[PDB]
Amino acid sequence: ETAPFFGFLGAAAALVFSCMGAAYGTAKSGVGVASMGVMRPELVMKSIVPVVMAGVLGIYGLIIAVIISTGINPKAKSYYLFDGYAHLSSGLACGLAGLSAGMAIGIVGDAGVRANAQQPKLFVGMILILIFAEALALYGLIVGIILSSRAGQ
Amino acid sequence: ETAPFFGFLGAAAALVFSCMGAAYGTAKSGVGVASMGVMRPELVMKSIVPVVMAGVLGIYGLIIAVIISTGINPKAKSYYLFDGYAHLSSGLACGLAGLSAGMAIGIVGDAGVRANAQQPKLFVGMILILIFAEALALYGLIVGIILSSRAGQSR
Amino acid sequence: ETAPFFGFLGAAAALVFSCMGAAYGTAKSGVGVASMGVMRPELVMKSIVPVVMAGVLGIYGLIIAVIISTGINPKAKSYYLFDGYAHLSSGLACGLAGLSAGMAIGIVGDAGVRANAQQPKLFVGMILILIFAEALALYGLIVGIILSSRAGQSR
Amino acid sequence: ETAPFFGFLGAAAALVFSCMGAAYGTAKSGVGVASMGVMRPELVMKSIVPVVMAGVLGIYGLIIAVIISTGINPKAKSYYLFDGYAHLSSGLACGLAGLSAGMAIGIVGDAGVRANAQQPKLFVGMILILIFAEALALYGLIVGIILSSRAGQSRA
Amino acid sequence: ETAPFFGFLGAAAALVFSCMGAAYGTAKSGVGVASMGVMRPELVMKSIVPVVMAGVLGIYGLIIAVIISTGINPKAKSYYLFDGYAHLSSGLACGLAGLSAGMAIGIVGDAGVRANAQQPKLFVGMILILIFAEALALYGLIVGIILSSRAGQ
Amino acid sequence: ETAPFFGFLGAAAALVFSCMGAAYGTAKSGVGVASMGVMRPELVMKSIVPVVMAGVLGIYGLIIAVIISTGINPKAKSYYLFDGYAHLSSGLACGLAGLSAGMAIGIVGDAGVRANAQQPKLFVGMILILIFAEALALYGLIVGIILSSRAGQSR
Amino acid sequence: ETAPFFGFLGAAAALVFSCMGAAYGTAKSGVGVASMGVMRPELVMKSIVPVVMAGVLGIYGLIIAVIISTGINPKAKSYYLFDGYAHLSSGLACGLAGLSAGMAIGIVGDAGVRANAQQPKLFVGMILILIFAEALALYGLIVGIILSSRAGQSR
Amino acid sequence: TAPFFGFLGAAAALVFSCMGAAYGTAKSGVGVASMGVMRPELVMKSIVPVVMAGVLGIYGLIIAVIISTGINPKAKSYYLFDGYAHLSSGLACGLAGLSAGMAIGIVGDAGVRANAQQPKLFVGMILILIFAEALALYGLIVGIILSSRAGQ
Amino acid sequence: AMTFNIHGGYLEAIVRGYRAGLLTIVEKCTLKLVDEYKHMLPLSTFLEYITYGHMIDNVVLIVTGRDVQELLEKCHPLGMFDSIMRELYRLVLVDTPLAPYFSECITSEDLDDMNIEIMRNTLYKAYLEDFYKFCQKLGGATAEIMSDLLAFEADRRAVNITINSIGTELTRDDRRKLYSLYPYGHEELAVCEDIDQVRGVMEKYPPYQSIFSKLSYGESQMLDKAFYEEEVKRLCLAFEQQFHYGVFFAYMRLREQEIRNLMWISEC
Amino acid sequence: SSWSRALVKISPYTFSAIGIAVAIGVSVLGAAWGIYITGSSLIGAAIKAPRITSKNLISVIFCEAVAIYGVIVAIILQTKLESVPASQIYAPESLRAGYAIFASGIIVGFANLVCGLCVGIIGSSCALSDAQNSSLFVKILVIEIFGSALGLFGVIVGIIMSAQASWP
Amino acid sequence: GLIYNEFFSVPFEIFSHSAYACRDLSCSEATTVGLIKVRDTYPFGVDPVWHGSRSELPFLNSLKMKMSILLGVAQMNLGIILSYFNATFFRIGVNIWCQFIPQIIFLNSLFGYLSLLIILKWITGSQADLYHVMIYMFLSPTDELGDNQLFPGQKTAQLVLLLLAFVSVPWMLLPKPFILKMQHHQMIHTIEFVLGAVSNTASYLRLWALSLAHSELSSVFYEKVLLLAWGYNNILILIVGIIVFIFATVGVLLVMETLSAFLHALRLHWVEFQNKFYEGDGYKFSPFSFALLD
Repeated sequence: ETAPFFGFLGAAAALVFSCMGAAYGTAKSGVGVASMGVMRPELVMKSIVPVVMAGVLGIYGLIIAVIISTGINPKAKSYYLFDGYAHLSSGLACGLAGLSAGMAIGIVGDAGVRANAQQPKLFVGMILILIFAEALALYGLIVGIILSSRAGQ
Repeated sequence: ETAPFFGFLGAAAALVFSCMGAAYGTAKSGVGVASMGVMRPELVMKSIVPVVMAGVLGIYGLIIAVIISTGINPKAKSYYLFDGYAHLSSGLACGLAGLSAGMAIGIVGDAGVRANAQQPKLFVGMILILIFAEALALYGLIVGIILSSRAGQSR
Repeated sequence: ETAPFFGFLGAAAALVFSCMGAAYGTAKSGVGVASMGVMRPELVMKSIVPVVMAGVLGIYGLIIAVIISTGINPKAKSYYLFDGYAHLSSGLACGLAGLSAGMAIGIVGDAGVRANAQQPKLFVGMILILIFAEALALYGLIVGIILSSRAGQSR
Repeated sequence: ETAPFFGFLGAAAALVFSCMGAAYGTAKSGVGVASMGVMRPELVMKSIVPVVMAGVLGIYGLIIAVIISTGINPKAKSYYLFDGYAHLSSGLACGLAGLSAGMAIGIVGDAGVRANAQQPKLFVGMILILIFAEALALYGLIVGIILSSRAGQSRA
Repeated sequence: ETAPFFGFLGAAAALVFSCMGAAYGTAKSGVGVASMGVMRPELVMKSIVPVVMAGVLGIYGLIIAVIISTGINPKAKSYYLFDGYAHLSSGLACGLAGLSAGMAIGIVGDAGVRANAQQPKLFVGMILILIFAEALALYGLIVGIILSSRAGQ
Repeated sequence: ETAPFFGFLGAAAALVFSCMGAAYGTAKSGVGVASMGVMRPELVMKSIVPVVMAGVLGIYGLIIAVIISTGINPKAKSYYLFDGYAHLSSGLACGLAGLSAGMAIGIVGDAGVRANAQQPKLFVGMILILIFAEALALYGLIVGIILSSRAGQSR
Repeated sequence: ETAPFFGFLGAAAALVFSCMGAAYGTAKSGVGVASMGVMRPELVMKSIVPVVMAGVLGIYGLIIAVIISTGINPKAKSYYLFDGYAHLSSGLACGLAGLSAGMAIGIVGDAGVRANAQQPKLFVGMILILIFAEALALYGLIVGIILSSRAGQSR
Repeated sequence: TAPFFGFLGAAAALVFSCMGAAYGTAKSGVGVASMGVMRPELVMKSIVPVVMAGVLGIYGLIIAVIISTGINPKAKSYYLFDGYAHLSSGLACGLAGLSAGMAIGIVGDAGVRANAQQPKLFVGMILILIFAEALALYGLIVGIILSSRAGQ
Repeated sequence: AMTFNIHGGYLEAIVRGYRAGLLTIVEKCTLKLVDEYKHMLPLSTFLEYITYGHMIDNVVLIVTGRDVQELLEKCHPLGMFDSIMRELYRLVLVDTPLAPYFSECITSEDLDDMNIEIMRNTLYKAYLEDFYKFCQKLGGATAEIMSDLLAFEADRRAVNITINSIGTELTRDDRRKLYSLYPYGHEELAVCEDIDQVRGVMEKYPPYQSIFSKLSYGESQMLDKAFYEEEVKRLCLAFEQQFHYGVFFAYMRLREQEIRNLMWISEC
Repeated sequence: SSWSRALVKISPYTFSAIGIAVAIGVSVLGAAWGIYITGSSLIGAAIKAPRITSKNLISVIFCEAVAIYGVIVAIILQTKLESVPASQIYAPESLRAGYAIFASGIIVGFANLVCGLCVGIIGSSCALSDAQNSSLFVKILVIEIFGSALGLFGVIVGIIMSAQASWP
Repeated sequence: GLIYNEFFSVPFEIFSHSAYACRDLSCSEATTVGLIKVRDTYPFGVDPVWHGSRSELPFLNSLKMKMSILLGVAQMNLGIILSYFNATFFRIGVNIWCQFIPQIIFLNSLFGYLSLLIILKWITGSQADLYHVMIYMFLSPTDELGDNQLFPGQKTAQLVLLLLAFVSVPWMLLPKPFILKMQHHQMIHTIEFVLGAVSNTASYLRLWALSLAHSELSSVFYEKVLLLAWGYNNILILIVGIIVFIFATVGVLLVMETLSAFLHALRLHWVEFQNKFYEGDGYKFSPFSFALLD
């Protein structure tokens, strides 16, 4: 009965948490880029793309929200609490993973913006750190997809 | 019914909130005026205008409380849950508006005491902020009176 | 039924809030007068006005609470929940107004002690500020008295 | 029958939050005006724009509250469940929008008043920023007017 | 039946709050007295006036607690809720008044210790301030006694 | 049935709160003594008075707790809720009084230990202040004894 | 019945609070010991006594927990709600007393160790303070034992 | 039905124990790195206090294992007493481990600095830390005793 | 604890690396250290206070005039920043922590800041105000170091007053009224008119005991050198610099001490 | 009673799913926090000198191991799910399975968070220590590896608890 | 300790054989209507049966409280009496008759009702009073009632004592300033004396509390030792228990208890006994009798 409400709430949380995490990471990276621009403006665009990389987390959250929305329909089946609660849990897990990854990526980018300016040879290390951080987001997306798969009971 | 359990409580809370806001504003204004008078005793008498203007909140709150109290009378006519709920809402709105106006007037007067002490040219001009705050308080009181006028609308 | 609970709670809240406000005001006044007691002991004697005003506000709150308590005579007339709710609201309003007035008067006196120590010409302004602050307590007491009187209109 | 309580509470909350936002804006506006005083007393009159904006926000909040209160007609059109929840939601939305607009207007006006001394010709740009901020108040008033009757009179 | 569970609690709360206020005042009073005695041992004995007056609040609280305890006489009359609630409210009011008076007296004594140390000419003013503060405690005790007197239903 | 739970909880709370107050007082006195005795050996023993003055409160609390525990005897009298409520009230009063006395005694003892290096003429005043503060513990013990005595007379 | 769900909870809470207090004491004691021994390694051995004094509270709490655990045996007798409630009260009292004593002992020992190298008289002063503090822990343990023993009757 | 509390006890016992274990290991580790900046040889031996803190996790892990094994529903009827006892047993072990680790972290962090200053006091720091670490062992004893009360 | 990783970690690591790398040549080293400090731009307030430390002395020096134009030659950004004669003093009262207090305390301008002794008194008052402001920002272990530095400055000023400045109206009352455990127990140094009396006063603090020793060196100098030299000798404590704590002030002090040592080297 | 009955009548499937999701979420959050903590120090050291990038990467790998373990635990929990039949929606077996799943998830999440925080702090200290001296890197790495065992122990406990699932 | 009939936390053979004997109860439980019938009172100390009985706590607590009250009354009376001797020795003015007499009379009379009630309950065996109804009789400030009163004149005696106490308040404040004005600082004695009398009266219970705490600690130690000796009678276990008991006696019973008792006794002596004498000031005269050389 309330399973559709639980699923809708879970999808909303999955969208909102990922959006907030991506926004925080992007804001931190933008502040770092603005600080670094006055020193070596030639390198302002050399790290702007990893700064805006929070769009990846935003898109992942949007995809998770769309997937959660797709799976809820009375016509297909009168899904019970076992389905709505599962969808809500999958959405919440995906959103929390996205928010954590976004915050970590924002901090890492804030560090790397100054690090690359101080040492151009550290760009590869910063990229490696960013990829290691985004591994968590990839794992979270995989877990969310796996959890949402079983929700179609 | 249990109408005064909310209506009378709201009537009391209106005056309580209005008094609290007026007290905060008057305290800030008095601290500023004392500092200004210490700086110059000449401006102490002339700088009491914001302090007096902050007192309109108390009068408005007292009037609203009296109106709300007169609006509750089981002997004249039984008041339902709606009749008390509307009065409580009007009292809460009036009290919150009075508190906000009092805080704003207090901050404005605290700034204006120093502003007048420094530049006498802007002293009279600064009264626009106090006028705006008083207008906000009057608008809140009008809204509260409009809300309270629906006491007899029930049936 | 359970109306005496509400009435007693309201009276106790009124007394407690009035006492707390008076205590805060008196503490602020004493903190202010501590400096005047050494800088100019001749003017220190006249500096006890805010303490007297705070005591007056506390006395007014206590009087309102005593009136509210005296209004509860179960053996004379049964106390309906309406009367208890009205009395509790009146007590809460009186206590909140007294506490706010006491805090404002305490801050005003704390500022005015230094203000008068710097310049004796600020005594008139300090007195005016104190009177304006006490007006709020007077209005709160009047509202509480009106509410207490209206509390007996149920049937 | 308990819906009118929620409706009146929503109207009161709209008025209260609009007043709170207006006061929060006006406090910063007055602080900025006082700060700009003495340094440039000539521009005292030109600095009253944030005061006008705060007054406009308060007037809009009062108008929204009066519009909500105009729907308190229990003598006809039995309130049902919609007339309380819809009115409460509209009042809450209008009040929150007013509070946010007041905070933004106060911040922008204080910043402009403080910056009015440096590059005094930037008063037009400051007023433009203030208007772009205060447009949120009009948007919130429009939303409240839309919600004033969309879910209120369609209970049937 | 549940009236004593409120009356005894009210009496205990009255005693506890009076003791707490007395201790709060006495801490500041003793700190100021020790400071003054270190600075000027001559007036140390005469500076214990706020310290001594602090115990008056505790004495009044103990008296109110004794009166409340004597109020609960189940054998004399079946304790209805109308008496237990009134006793609890009276105790709460007395305790709150005592705590407020204790805080005010502590602040006043802390100021007055330094005031007298700088110049003993303000002893009269300090005593007057202390008396004005204790007037609140006296009013609270009177109100509590009056409220407790109404236990006759 | 549930009354003995309330009584045992009250006794336990009395003991625990008295222990906490005594511990706070003893810790404050110990910090003060450690600070003072580094300079002179006088504070080693001549100023160890608060160390036992604070433990006196803990002893009083333990005595009150033992009395309360001995008060309960289901095999001798089937305790109603009255006995449990009275025991809980007595325990709470005793524990709160013990905590307040412990805090006040600790603060005063720390101040006295700090002032020990000053003129020794203040030792008498410090002892008098400590005794006046500790009078609160005796007052609390008396209140608890009175409550325990009145506890068993339930109908 | 549901009495074990409270009795075992109280027994566990006793040990938990005792361990928390012992750890809080030991952390401060170790910090002070390291600070003292940084400059005077000779007195490090003499400064370790408060650590053991605080650790004794852990043994006391363990003994109280063992007694409480042995005091519950459904196979022996029907543990009514009174027995479980009394056991829980004893556990809570013992644990809270142990935690307070541990915190106080840790503060006092840290202060004494910091002052240990300043004067050799600290070796006696801190020992006396620690003994006076552990007296409170012993009193709490005795009270807990008495309550646990009294829990055995349950009519 | 009641077995929910019993299952929660085992999880709480490990969670609260590891919470204090990480805090103790973090403080101990930070001091070790500070000493290792200058004193090369002293840092290697000072890792024992960190190793001592990590042992507390093992003690909590074993306690959790026993609780899990005793929650067999199909073996014996897990009445409310068994669930209440297991939850109580876990609560003491988890709370005690958290406190015991916290003291070790505070003591260990100072100990690294003390050893780097005067190597003589290294024995004294170990003795105090060892005595403090006994509280976790004390908590382990209480956990076994409480868990053993699952007979009926 | 997690706030360090939340923010400020990279700056802390950079500062630690720069300090670990540390060990007209003196002028060049000072310029390099100042450039390293400037390029590093919560911790902002700490950096502002650290700069204001030497900025108080820089502003005091600039307050002259009287060959005032020579102050541009020593415009080291570490302490002589442009942002940090009553008419000019009021203008300079902004952008400095101790300036607003010195505006009232030194309102006599050159009258209370005479270049012979009263200028040193104004400098000491400004240093006391700056030390109070720095101690106000409590929350870290640097409070002990700041208190030790302020105590050393106050004790050195008191020793100088008792040695020869007593004739310059730097009496026992002036030992704390004008001459900037000391914040609570500085009264013991008001009567330390002799080197033996100075050692006896130092005996009141066992850590300060034996620090004076024979007092042939360190205490022999006037102004703020007597107990400040004790802090310089004991600066090995500052060399500890435990991690995850504010060490920017420690690094700045170490760089300043290294610059001073290089200057003292000079021609061997 | 009625409130107690309602509390006892809550659906266990919702609690089990909540715990399963929370385990993965907390593991991811702890791993990300530890990764950021290590990365700040690594970036600082690289700014000081890029010579120790290979040594620093070990801390990042160890931090990511916590996320890997959490993901594995989440996959196991997802495998542990069942069909949740309507008839046995309140059966004792279903309630026991849900409670066990929730407990295992909470334990795994808390242990992962603690291990991630400890590993992040250790790596942050170790990077600075290595920048101070490369000779101490071995001991710091050993200490970090020893501290990483908290996550492994938590995962083992969660796996042991996972055997309790018996949902029909 | 000999008076208390407790030796090393254990009773022993009193001068009599057995003060109280179980009324019948050859097989019946102790808790019964018959309970224990006393042949005669043991003169050397308390009844040996009472110490180890379940009812040990209430009877011992009541006896200790009564003894503490009586001892405090006696000490206060002695301190107040010393005032007249001090005034005569120093040939003080009429202030003794002006202030010392009311000061020594008011507190004496105020505590006299309680002391006499305690004695009468002890003497007349008025079990209708016990420890509690004595306070209950003392509780009522108003007249009338007196149903539980045991003194034949208590109905009028209480009113007379209340009137005397009320009248004594001004008599302790006026005459000394009156004599000072006639012959031409009382604020220090004013207010302070009234509260101080009650404070000193209350503080006497510290002795009873300390005695009860010492008894409880000794009982706990003895119980632990007995439990070790009975069930753990094995040689190693018995030796370990004996060592533990010795250590506990050295720590708590020997050191802590004695230190606390000494501190409490000194506090009581200064607080009350010294309050009515000494008066402070002065200095210790000492000649150059080679004191440093000595």
